[PDB]
Amino acid sequence: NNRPVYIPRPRPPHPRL
Amino acid sequence: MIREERLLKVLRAPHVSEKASTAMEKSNTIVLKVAKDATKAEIKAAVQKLFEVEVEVVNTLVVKGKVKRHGQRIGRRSDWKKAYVTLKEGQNL
Amino acid sequence: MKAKELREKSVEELNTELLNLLREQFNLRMQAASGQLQQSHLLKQVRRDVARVKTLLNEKAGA
Amino acid sequence: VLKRNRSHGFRARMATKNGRQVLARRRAKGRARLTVSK
RNA sequence: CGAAGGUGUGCUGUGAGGCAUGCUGGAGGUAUCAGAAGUGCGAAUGCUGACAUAAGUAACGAUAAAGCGGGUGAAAAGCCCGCUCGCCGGAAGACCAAGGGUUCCUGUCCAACGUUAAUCGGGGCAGGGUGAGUCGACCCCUAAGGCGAGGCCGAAAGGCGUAGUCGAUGGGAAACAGGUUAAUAUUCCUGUACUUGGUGUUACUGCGAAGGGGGGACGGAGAAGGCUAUGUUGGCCGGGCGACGGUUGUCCCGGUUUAAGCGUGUAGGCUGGUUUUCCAGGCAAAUCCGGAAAAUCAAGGCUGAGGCGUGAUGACGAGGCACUACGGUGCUGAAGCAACAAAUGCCCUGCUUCCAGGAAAAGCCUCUAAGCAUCAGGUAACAUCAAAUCGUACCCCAAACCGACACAGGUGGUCAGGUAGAGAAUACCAAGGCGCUUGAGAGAACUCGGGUGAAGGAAUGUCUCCACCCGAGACUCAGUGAAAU
RNA sequence: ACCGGGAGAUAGCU
RNA sequence: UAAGGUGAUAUGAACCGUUAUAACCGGCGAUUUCCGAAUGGGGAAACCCAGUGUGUUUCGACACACUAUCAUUAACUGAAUCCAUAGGUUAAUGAGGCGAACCGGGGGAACUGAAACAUCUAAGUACCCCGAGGAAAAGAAAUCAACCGAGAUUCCCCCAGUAGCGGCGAGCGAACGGGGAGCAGCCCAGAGCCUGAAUCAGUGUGUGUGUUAGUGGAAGCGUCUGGAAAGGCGCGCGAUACAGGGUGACAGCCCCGUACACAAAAAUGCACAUGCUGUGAGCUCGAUGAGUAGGGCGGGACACGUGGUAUCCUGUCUGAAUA
Repeated sequence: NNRPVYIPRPRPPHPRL
Repeated sequence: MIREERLLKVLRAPHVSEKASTAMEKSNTIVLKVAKDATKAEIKAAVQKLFEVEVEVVNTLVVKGKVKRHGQRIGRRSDWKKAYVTLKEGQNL
Repeated sequence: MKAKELREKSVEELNTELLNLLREQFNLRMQAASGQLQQSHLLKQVRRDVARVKTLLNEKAGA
Repeated sequence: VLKRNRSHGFRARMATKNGRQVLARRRAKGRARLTVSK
């Protein structure tokens, strides 16, 4: 299984998540 | 004869979902991923050879890949084909 | 394990190729898809073994 | 889409030597989308 | 124990400049002498990035418009549900064409955005969803059209063009009723069946074409009727019984459905057929087509409305009821029928006439040429198998498609109701779709003062620990916050 | 008409 | 070479191996989906539709190879008339396209200068098409020169803005000659003599050289500042190696590197020897290039633009000699 996708560091105006 | 190896290769992986479970429990069908071509006769023969079960009819469909934006870069997932193999009154898995 | 099957005859190596294709490959892919597979290097090892067997078959048969 | 493909398809370009030159210039310029297609 | 760069100060020279130093800076700079510049900027309506002035002005995103009660949320006028009120209702309603690509729906949070806010969103993030013998594409044939083996022409190039080969915007094989997910359904199921074929059994025949004919086969208009979809009248069933008069009464409401196929095939028109003979031509062959003669009878077939039943003791169905984990499932099933009118829908590519005479080929059809003529070959009935592949989500007269902005404009056809009204004209309405954007300084995070504020008093709230309100500091209504200049 | 080249055409003119 | 790795964004889970088949680089091989000259046919690129021959789990349906054109060659068929020809079928050889510039050939402008503009220039330039080449073309006089002299072609500098051409305007602009890089000569048109006779083309072996992986390869410590020193101070060393990069501040002596010395199982281009197939020495004589030169008509290159205009070619009409 591959849950981890390694989300990258986003932009200063990025989705708050 | 490479018929057996082609039949082994055509099947890639099963598909698990609420709709798949409902179909299995009600209509007695198994939905599973198949090769890009995965012609009906070949997939039926592969199912018969591997699962040693009996089937009524097999119908397949093409699922277009989704376009997702990772970071600032877009990308479309590879297209995959899924087939619904309908088992007869006698099924094992 | 590269020269073990090099001296084998065509029929027996073809049978070994069929065994590798049927067992240890379909079961491994099904387990990986279902999420029950804990070790993934088996897929790579079996794929490399199948490729080696195919290469040996091509080298022997014909030319 | 049918008219676009028939009027600007690579086959239509090759049908005349001019389209072959256009394709060669496109390849030299290294444009990712050589022609219009699905 | 501090280079260049940047920020200030004091001196120095007629000047372009030079020296020393505090501060941030952080590892390069470079004395004097000689040489080249992409060698010095204040303008060329100069070019690129950024920012003030007007400009916190212009409208508020389509004149149907929303009000309230509750659920969530920290907060709700626009989020969710419900009750009211207003609109389109021949479109703003329902489908597909094209055009887009997952915008469809489940969960998740408002990173960023939505002409305010939005907890919602077609937003942002993960997971599902598109199932094709009967749908469409696909494929057989095709003209508009092209392309073009040989070749003709043509400085090269290239153009023309036969055999042919491509294609539809056309003609060809076939499906519907019901049920069915948050998202698919005619491809998911429950049945009815209908078509495509080859092979295997049965019976033998006369089979057999880049050949013959029909057929395909095609214009406008007019009476239209026999009907049907559709509606209304009755009609039975179920309820019911009436908060402001009467309303157990011809009182009120809701339903009273028809499949695809199987036949039955009727009104219809069409032209006459039944038979005997001969024979021109269609090249060729034909017995096929037809032409002419003759006796006979008027029958002949054509598809065809509708119709009946079969399908079908069809599913569905008034409904209320058992739970209602309160979204729905389940009990099932009463009536499920007659008459009228009536379609611009069928018969109908009909009929009739009108005129200039209204594509093409293939499919489909009998004889059949050669050839095969015990056979092969085909039909008839049975057997089996399979019907390749592709799209099937979603918007589709629209927020997702074409429109420079969720741009006011459009976007092919298709179904497109009831009442009054002749009028797919209007006005209002059923279902369906809607209400298509407003009003914010919050006093928020926080800061301070106070009317004051549970108690002890030294811990009058200044504190154990208090909060409502008011005065102020705190984007203001928020948005196109452009414009020439 | 548009696109690339002659072409940084020429311009007694701003 | 080898004790680190499963290429990176980009960590993680699970694994190989550490003295050798962990991993990496290289040479030789295999596979190499579809479109792409596309080549079995079609078409809207990654798509659709077939025939033929090879062998097969339910006839079911499969896997492999072939199925375009031209030119030539070989074979078999093959009308208008006997023969014949054309055409038709099978097999073999080579190409069909792409690629930045360079060569030749066939075309070929306009803007612009002359202060305008038609001759001219711009210019045989931009651009278009065809050919193979690694260079291409051309190349061994029917040349100059002047009656003194050289014997291939190409390129560079003078000759040389000279002579010349030119609405004698703008502009174009050589040739002879001298110095340099490099110098290689021959073949057929025809008979006889001796006949592998040197030089070459196509293939194996051996020697030397270079690449495709690479190996070894010297030398500084303590103290002060200071985040850490390669910086300051002290005394030492390598150097056929202070040319460069990294290393918490500027490193010869920290590492990778550099000078230098080596390395190749396998394929390689280059220079030779040794093996095989093919054309092919010299001697005697003759032959020695015909629709060509030249001329008439209109033009292009030679600086030469038709002027008194030399030379070649060009489409057309004519057109001899050959020592």
